[PDB]
Order: sequence, then C-alpha cells, then structure tokens
Amino acid sequence: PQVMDAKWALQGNCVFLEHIEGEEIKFGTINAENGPVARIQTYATGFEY
Amino acid sequence: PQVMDAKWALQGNCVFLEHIEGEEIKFGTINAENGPVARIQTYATGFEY
Repeated sequence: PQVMDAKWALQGNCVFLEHIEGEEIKFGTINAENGPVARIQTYATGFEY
Repeated sequence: PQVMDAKWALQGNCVFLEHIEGEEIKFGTINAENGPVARIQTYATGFEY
C-alpha cells in the first residue's frame, strides 16, 4: 500500500509485593503497545528529443 | 519454618603462662558461641479480569 499500518501488541503488568498475613493481594494491569507507520513515494524523470 | 534457629557450639579457652617452680597452675574456661537467625517471607500478586 501507499501507507503501511502499525503493528499492535498487548502486554500485562504485575509486581510481587510482600504479603505479611491476611493482606489483600494487589491486582495487576494490562497495557497496549503499537508500532510505527511507513509510506512510499514516487520519483520519476525522463527525456524528450 | 518461618524462622530458623541459631547454631550453637562450645569451645575451651586456655592460655599457657610461665611456671617458676612451686607456682600453682592456673585453670582455663569454656564458652558457648551461637550463630545467626534467618526468616522467610511471602510475596504475591494477581489479576482480576
């Protein structure tokens, strides 16, 4: 194509926090990562004689 | 266990002093040495989707 769309990916997050006793476990989160975008030009010249 | 007990040991203390004749020999001593303590914790994390 004239312009190339961006790749996408999904990732998780979590941290192992200390749990003494009876502490409610904290919950993690997810996040999304996306790529860059590229496109192509047209170049052209000629002759006349 | 959650906590680990210390290692123990006995050793004898002694010293050689000069003995001019007729002097009474001096007696020694024992002592007890104990090691360190360690413990183990709990870490945790989770998700809720």
